[PDB]
Amino acid sequence: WVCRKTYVTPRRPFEKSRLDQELKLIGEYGLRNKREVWRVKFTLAKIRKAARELLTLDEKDPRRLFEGNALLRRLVRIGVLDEGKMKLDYILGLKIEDFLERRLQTQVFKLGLAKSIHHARVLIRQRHIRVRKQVVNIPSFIVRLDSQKHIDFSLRSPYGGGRPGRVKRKNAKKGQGGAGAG
Amino acid sequence: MGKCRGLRTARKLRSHRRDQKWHDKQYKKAHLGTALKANPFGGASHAKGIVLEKVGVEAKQPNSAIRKCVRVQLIKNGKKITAFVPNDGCLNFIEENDEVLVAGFGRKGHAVGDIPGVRFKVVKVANVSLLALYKGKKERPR
Amino acid sequence: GQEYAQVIKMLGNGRLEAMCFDGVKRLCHIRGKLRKKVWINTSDIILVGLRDYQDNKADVILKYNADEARSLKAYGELPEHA
Amino acid sequence: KVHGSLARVGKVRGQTLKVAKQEKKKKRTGRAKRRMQYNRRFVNVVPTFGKKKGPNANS
RNA sequence: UCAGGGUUCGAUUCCGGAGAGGGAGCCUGAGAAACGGCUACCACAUCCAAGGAAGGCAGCAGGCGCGCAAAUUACCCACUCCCGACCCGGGGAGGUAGUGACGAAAAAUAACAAUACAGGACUCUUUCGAGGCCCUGUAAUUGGAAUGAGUCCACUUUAAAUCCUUUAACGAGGAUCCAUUGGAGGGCAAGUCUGGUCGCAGCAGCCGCGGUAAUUCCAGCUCCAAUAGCGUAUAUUAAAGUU
RNA sequence: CGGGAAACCAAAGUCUUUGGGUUCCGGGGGGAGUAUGGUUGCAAAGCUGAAACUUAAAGGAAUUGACGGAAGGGCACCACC
RNA sequence: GAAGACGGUCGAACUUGACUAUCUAGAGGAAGUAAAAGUCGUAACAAGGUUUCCGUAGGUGAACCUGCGGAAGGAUCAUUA
RNA sequence: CAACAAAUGUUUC
Repeated sequence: WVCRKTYVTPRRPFEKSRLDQELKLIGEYGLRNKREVWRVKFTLAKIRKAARELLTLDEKDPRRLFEGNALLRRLVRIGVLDEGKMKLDYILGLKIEDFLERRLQTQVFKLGLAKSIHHARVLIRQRHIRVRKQVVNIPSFIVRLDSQKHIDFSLRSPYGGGRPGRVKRKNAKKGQGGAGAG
Repeated sequence: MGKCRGLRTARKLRSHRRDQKWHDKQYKKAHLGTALKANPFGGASHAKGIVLEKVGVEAKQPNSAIRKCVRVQLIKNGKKITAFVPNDGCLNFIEENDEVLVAGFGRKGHAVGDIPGVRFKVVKVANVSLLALYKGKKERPR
Repeated sequence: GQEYAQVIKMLGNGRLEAMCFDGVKRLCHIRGKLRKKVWINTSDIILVGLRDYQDNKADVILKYNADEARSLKAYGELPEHA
Repeated sequence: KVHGSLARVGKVRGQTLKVAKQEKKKKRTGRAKRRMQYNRRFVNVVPTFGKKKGPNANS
């Protein structure tokens, strides 16, 4: 029954400069709320703290070696991070976009199959998107590397095939009952 | 540096600190259990009582108003306490022999504003929320 | 819409001893707009505010005059004895 | 030192001529509303170097 | 609660200890100073045809009292395990549903063109003027493009059900299938507003506002902030190198 | 040199680059050196020493006026002579 | 091999005093406090017209006054013989 | 050359 919080609010609350920054992030990133950003500012701070500790340790130090390499390999699987980075010295010099860039929502834009970070989120939350055998409704997801290619509309949502739409199918029978017969 | 620096002298430093902590008022309050012993509310956060009478209290200078509190006997320890009645005409809503839920100012036990010797505010009557009453979400039930 | 009053004694510092014509002596507080140029006296008519508060006390709002006092019989306030 | 009155209790609330509610619009659901904010604020929002301006201005 | 040092709590899903109204004693048994054993007194309460007689929810539900404060007088031994003569029985242990904004996770209440327009870096031109990419709104309605929230054959879940996770038939043109709660004088994010009042009512943790052009009030309008949450009170901690 | 808020300070220096030894007292201001118990005192009093409540400044230093029945001061029959 | 029963031990409980700790009623009395725009005096920020203040003692409507020894945080960092 | 009195009191501002 163990549980933990996933976000952290900023010490302080009114620093125009920070607020604007967050708003630009929501906009580019079809985000919903500040928490939506706060959640990531939080995710990142822990990663950076994880990193900083490690970087203070001796290199070759079974603890530093075994966990450093792991943090890196984890950070790379998600594309968040790259090789020269792909050492700890580089994660220290990293940022939020790099995570934010891997969510669904922005990818469904990023290859035509949405044309909007907008469209993207309503598409995702509405069941028209599988990551290869599996519908994924979590506009919040995190697309892994060799998983980038398997993202596509789903086997039945209409695009993806399958009749029309509880509203399109309404319209077909909308030209049927009146204009066909009585 | 007013404080030995011998490897040994843990006991002197440890104890000298224990001796000075007292002057901290928050600390002393806590160790003497003042909240249990002096305070009208138990060492609790809210407290309910009966209304004895309605007071129009004479706000301190340079301000000038009639304040509008009730005097309340707390059921828990028969303690007599005066409590502010906030917002416009809300006295209206509390009558003598009423019941009421009182709460602290948010001042740490220290009276608020111009309102002199009053340290508490009404929150509920009609068991029923001055706010909901003032708005007219809910009524003076009966 | 209330009665009036009649100063009996003086205290000082926003404090004055009055004697309500109705037979009620209380400590009334000068009025803010009146005090600006009004200095209640121990022998004069005045008007103090008093609402839902037992009326055991009242605050001074404005003052009155004397010469008019003879007219007060006409004010329909004071009896054939004031 | 209290004496005084309440006659006047609630005098302004009861004298303040009530106002309609009027009406109009719904403002937008979560993230969409955030989006309108970001475009109105930042895209919109081009700004001038007019030495500034405001959010809740009249003339 | 996070610099680091530290600072505070710990009854409460485990371990060790303690008790079953208060006190004391004892039987049995390998194991008990046992209370879903007994026995006395002490305090409490109950039945009675008045001589008698029977009792202990700090077990599970529920109820009174208390208070700032806390759920069903519901289903099952199938899971997990336990006990017994026991594969087979029995288990308010325990599971299972109901209540459940402690609190924590996921995150709906609407996406895309088009006209239509409103616009800006780019280019061309001496200028006027025109073109132009990137597009955002804002209506005008369109136009095709959509999904569960509800509802519901069927099916799943499971002891049997519920819900989830599953779905035929239904379910989005806004007046909605209708989002909130605080703030907009300073700190402090946001009205050099409009009506009303005139140091009145109220506001205001603090500084301070209101005494007739009130950006602090009271209301709207408008705007901000956090957002299925937000305000308020309080213990305590951070801030506090004010221990 | 350097310290300190400055006035000042060869110590009040070597203090964020914070660590030579040791001892004592203070943690906003009032309530108060008060209440209360202990102790010492012939007595007068002394030592130890709270709270309730009260309140948003108490206070320090420097700077400048205003002002003085402070010093050198001046100037004018709106001053005296 | 039971009731019962001799005497003992543990000892609940009960009755009366003592002891210690904690809490709490109270006629009235006297402080302090708020505090504050009141009454009577002028006690002591400009030498406040009696320089101020400390220790201490006596005394006074009340601020306070006064002696004896201190201090300048004073109104003198000087005295020029 | 040295030395020398004096009370109280109304408003937002």
